[PDB]
Amino acid sequence: DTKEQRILRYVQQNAKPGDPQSVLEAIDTYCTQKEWAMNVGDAKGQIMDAVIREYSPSLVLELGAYCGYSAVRMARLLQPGARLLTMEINPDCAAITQQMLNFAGLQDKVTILNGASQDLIPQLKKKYDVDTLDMVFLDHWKDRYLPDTLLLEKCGLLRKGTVLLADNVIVPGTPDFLAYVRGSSSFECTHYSSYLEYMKVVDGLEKAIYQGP
Ligand SMILES: Nc1ncnc2c1ncn2[C@@H]1O[C@H](CSCC[C@H](N)C(=O)O)[C@@H](O)[C@H]1O
Ligand SMILES: O=c1[nH]cnc2c(O)cc(-c3ccc(F)cc3)c(-c3ccc(F)cc3)c12
Ligand SMILES: [Cl-]
Ligand SMILES: [Mg+2]
Repeated sequence: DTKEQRILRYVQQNAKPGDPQSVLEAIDTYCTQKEWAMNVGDAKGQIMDAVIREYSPSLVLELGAYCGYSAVRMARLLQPGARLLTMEINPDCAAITQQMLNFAGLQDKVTILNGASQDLIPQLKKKYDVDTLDMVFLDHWKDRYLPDTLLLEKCGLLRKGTVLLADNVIVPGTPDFLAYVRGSSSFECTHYSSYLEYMKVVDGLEKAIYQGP
């Protein structure tokens, strides 16, 4: 088995079905005590929770699902009827994520899409019936942050006030994306310093609020 399967089995055996908080706690315990993994983690996850609660988004897009940690974290705070779409290129991870969300009781709130973000984003409107997005969580691969931001704009998926929240802008770092949003009048940007998941290493999140064309 893989590390990702081990994390899923740990949750299934150490959390309560239907209890998203217990799922997060189990993942964080496994990843602290047994095997590190690239979940957003609790430190940065607390900042994400504060953002989600501020904005109460009705439609969230996540780029990069992995094992479902961030999807559980965000979906547990959504209001009735609000929805998360998450894109994941790795089919094994997509299957873990679906199972993780089912265990957590959040499957009615989330649609896990299996493919590359750059291929799926242009299909959101016609195929997935999206008008505009309220929030985007960027957490897939550093070199895709800038091109997929520009693609979201091209496709008419951002509106005035859409919140982009980007992980890992310090480690590994996303210098092109940061330079771009911080220099563009189309974004209002805030940096939230924190720590790399499970590590005493500085990292951070960037919030970039779209201001229209
Ligand atoms: N272009 C792309 N489109 C979709 N998923 C991608 C991608 N490039 C990488 N990924 C996926 O992005 C994930 C990064 S890890 C995601 C962690 C998750 N947000 C959490 O915090 O729990 C991996 O599972 C990887 O397969
Ligand atoms: O790619 C990532 N996507 C989404 N979130 C990630 C994250 O939160 C952390 C890391 C990360 C891994 C190892 C490390 F020492 C420091 C940071 C990565 C990542 C970076 C470079 C890599 F080569 C492979 C993984 C990702
Ligand atoms: Cl952490
Ligand atoms: Mg990350």
